Amino acid sequence: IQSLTARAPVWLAAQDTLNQLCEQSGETLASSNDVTEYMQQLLEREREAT
Amino acid sequence: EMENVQKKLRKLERDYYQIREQVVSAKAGWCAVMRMVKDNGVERRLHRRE
Amino acid sequence: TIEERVKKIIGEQLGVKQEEVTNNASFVEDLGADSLDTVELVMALEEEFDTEIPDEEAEKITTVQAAIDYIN
Amino acid sequence: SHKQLATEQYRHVEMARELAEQSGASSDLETDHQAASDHLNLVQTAMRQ
Repeated sequence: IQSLTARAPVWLAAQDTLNQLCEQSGETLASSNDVTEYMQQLLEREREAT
Repeated sequence: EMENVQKKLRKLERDYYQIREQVVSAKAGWCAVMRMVKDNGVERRLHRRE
Repeated sequence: TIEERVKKIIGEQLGVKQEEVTNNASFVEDLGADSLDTVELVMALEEEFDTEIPDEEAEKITTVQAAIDYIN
Repeated sequence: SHKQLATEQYRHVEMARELAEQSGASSDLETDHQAASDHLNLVQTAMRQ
């Protein structure tokens, strides 16, 4: 319980930022690799719009 | 000795009674606030769960 | 009648109106009241009737109807 | 603590009941021992005669 309690607030802050970020986008993220692939799609849209 | 513990039980019972009124009266107001807050504030803006 | 107490208090403790509660439903999941909210509801019922309900009996009120079954 | 106190009171009443019986037995024994002391003195008296 002490370990979990020490860990909790950081995880909660991270989750709030993540939810805000993915909700700001159209697609919902679920993993590190998923975030990376979304990076790549973002780059492609940059270089088309430009 | 045990009759004084009984009388201790009575004193503790009235303390419990006081606490119980506190709890119910508090919820009565929680109800109203969470009714009004549903204008999208509670979603994530006020509920800073960190 | 006297049940007007329960069917009133329940709403005042859960934000729903008097008629919203259905006897078939369950407080734990079908009314939105979590563990803390259900504890508050049962303890408010205890306060209103100036009586006592131990933990074992108190845990048997998950359904809407039970709130009157132990009362009357 | 309420139920413990109720259970401890029930036990206390039971120990109080058995001591009430021993208290009665002690008074009966005191009566028998008074007669016993009298019997010793009666025997000492008979030996002298």
